[PDB]
Parts: sequence; C-alpha cells; structure tokens
Amino acid sequence: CSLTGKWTNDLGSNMTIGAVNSRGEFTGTYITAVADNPGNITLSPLLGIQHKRASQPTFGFTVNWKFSESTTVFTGQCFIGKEVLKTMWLLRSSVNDIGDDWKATRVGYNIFTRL
Amino acid sequence: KCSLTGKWTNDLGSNMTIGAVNSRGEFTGTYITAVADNPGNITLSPLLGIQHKRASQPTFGFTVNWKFSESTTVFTGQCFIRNGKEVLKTMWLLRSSVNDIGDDWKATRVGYNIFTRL
Amino acid sequence: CSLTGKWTNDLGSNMTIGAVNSRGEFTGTYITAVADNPGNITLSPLLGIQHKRASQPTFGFTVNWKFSESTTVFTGQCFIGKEVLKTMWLLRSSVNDIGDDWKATRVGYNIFTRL
Amino acid sequence: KCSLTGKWTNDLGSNMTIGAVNSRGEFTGTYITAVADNPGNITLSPLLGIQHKRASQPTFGFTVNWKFSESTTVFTGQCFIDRNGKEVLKTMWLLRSSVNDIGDDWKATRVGYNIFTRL
Repeated sequence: CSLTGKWTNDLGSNMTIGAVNSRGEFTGTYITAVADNPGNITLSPLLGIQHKRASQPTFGFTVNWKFSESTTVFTGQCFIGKEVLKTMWLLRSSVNDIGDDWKATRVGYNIFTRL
Repeated sequence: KCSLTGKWTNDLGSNMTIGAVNSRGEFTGTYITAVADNPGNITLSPLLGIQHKRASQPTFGFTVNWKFSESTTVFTGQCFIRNGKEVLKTMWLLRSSVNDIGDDWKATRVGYNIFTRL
Repeated sequence: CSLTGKWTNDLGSNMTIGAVNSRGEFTGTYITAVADNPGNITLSPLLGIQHKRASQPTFGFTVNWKFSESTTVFTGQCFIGKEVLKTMWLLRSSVNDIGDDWKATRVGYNIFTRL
Repeated sequence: KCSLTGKWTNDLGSNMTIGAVNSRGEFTGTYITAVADNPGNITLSPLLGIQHKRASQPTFGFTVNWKFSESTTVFTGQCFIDRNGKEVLKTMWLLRSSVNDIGDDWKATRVGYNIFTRL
C-alpha cells in the first residue's frame, strides 16, 4: 500500500505523490477537478505522513491551494487485488473576522484509486 | 506576524512545537497530546503541514503521525489577531484503523480545538 | 422529492418514511446494515423536517437508536428523473465524562436510493 | 436532571426553547440563531428532535429547519453534569446548503460545534 504514484478520485480530481521516506513522509501535487471558483484552478502542493508499518495503513496529508486562501486536509486508510483509499476531508475557508469562524470549515469524503 | 513557528497549546491541554516555516510554507514539528484512546500509551509524536504566507490571518493544515498507535489526525484552521494576541481556530479528523474495508464507516472522528501561545 | 417511501443507503441499510405534514415534518423507521455491535441491531425510529417548498429539498433528521446509548443525525439534499438523497452524518456516543467529550463524535456519509 | 425541555443559550449568542419531551423521547421547539449567512433574515425557526429518555446524561439530536434560508442544520451531543450541578450541552453540527446540481454536492455540508447553557 505504497502512497507513491498517481491516483484519481470520484469527483475527477487527480494527485501525484513522490517517494515515501521511511519515517512516514511524502510530497505531492494535487490537480482539483472541482472547486468554489473553478475559474481559477491550478496545481497545488500537498505534504503528508503515512504509517509505514501496518499493511493497510492509516494516513493524512495537507493540500495548500495556490489559487485561493483555503486549506484542505485529508485522513483515511488504504485497503487491498486492487488498492483503494477511503478518505475524509476538511476544507477550511478564510473568514475576515474570528466571530465569523463558525462558517469556515466544510467536510466531505473521497475515494481514490490508482490511475 | 502569524507564523506557527514556536510553542502552542490548546483547550484540552495539549502542547505542540513548530519549527521553521519555510518559503513554501512548510514546517516540521512535534505534538504532545494530553489525551488519546489509550492515554497510558502516550509518547511524543511528529507533525507535518503547510501554511499560507501572504495572508495576514493565514489559513493552515497539518498531519500528525501518532507513533504510539496505528492512527492519524489532521488539523485545519486559521490564525487570528482583537486583544492583539494570536488564536488558532482549528478543526480536526481522527482516523482510526479498521481491519476490513467493511468497517470503514466507523473509523473517522471529528472535533475542534483552540490553540494559543505559551 | 418526497421523503415518504422506502429508501436504501450504500452500506446496505434500510428506511421507510411516512407522510410529511404541511410544515415539512416526518417520521419513519431505520433498519441498519452496520453498527458497533451488529448482533444488537434493531428497528430504530426517525424524525426530521424537510423544506416542503423546494423541488430538490434540503432536509435533516435524527435517528434514536433502540439498542444503545447513542445518536446519529443526518442532513442532506434530494436530487433528480430518478431521485437520490445525498447525506452526511454525525454519530454521537455516550461518554460518561465531559472531559472525554472530544471523542464522542464521529462522521461519515450515505447515498440513498428508492426501493 | 438532564431533560431538554426548557430554554438554552449558547457560546455564540443564539437561544432556543424546547417543549415537552414525550415518552417516545421526542420534543419540539424553536431556535433563534445569533448568526447566519444573511443575518438580516434571521427569524425564529422550528426544531424537532429525539433524546434518549432513561439515561442520566442522554445523547440526542434535532433538526433545525431554517425558516429564512433554504438550509438545514442538525445538532448532536450530550447533556452532562458540570460539577457545579449545572447542565451543559455539548454538540457538534452539520449545516446543509442547497445546491442546484448533484455534481456540486461536495460543497454543501459545513461542520462545527457549540456549547449550550440553561437559560
């Protein structure tokens, strides 16, 4: 259940992850298929840790949108023939005032398979 | 300057330490939780995320690899400054590991957290 | 998009909702596929509201679980010309300590289809 | 005691009134939110839920049908005994917005939480 490689999800988005070093880490690019203003979508980075020990490991990473102010974070698990990432996310928008915070965070799921 | 470099704590009593936030926003760090499913097990734990640098009240996100367990937590939120001090409004997801894909529906867990400097 | 009728979600679970009154309110039953103690699973009742005016109505409801201390609430929206409910959910558990609160809440989703 | 019947404020300003909690556990009530997307429109909105009866600190859930928007919120949580003897509520919630196409589903569920107090 190597997280390296090229994956796609059910909302059409695609990602690529670099090599995983043995202390958990990976780097990747994210191309989102869907967005708040898909007038402005580009390639966004992505930093994350993944257990290297259990064969169906938990994990988590961070996407940093280069086209807006928000952050999306993902956790989930890889299962086995074929590998499937079951994930969930929080998409945090930026609000101008802290008193506005309550409406900043959304949540959702996604399912990834290799390409 | 809302840089997450430094020491932060939160409402349940956890302390984290973030190092250098690099030019691309990235930062390693460590997190001592004051609370887990098996709190007897608690150890130190490594942490990796990215922040926005431009934004004056930056949005952020990081991943905690809990070594003392098979699971993971991701955190997102925003840094704010009206007392003049800096609060981190964040929400998180705990991912537990189930054995089979069938149990997937029961693995993800959610909550909030409020971090301030030490 | 009436919630009256016999739906079924993606995990295998089953529900039946009755008549929705003029102010959006409805009741029905929920036989679940899954649970944290499957040998316990029984018929549990539900209660929500559904915007009556919308052609693709938003709605929310609460399952009160017969066989245990805990509660799941759902929201979502109903799309079309076949009908489909997109829902996310929060499962709330009894902790016995409020210092233990941060862990009594869990999240997921469900797609619902008529039967 | 930890019954829902009563009036409750929350860490964010908003208030709520809950009616009689029947045998089947149900309850009815109203809710003025202190905050929303178009706060000019905020009115009293209805509420409907179910809470576990016998247990001393019950789980519960209820649906808030937003009278001014086309949106819905669900809250879940528990009634605890804060040591002072006073009942605080711990919840988390979803807020569902309406979207025009099923393809936009992914953007319509906000998550958050609150703390209610007796009023």
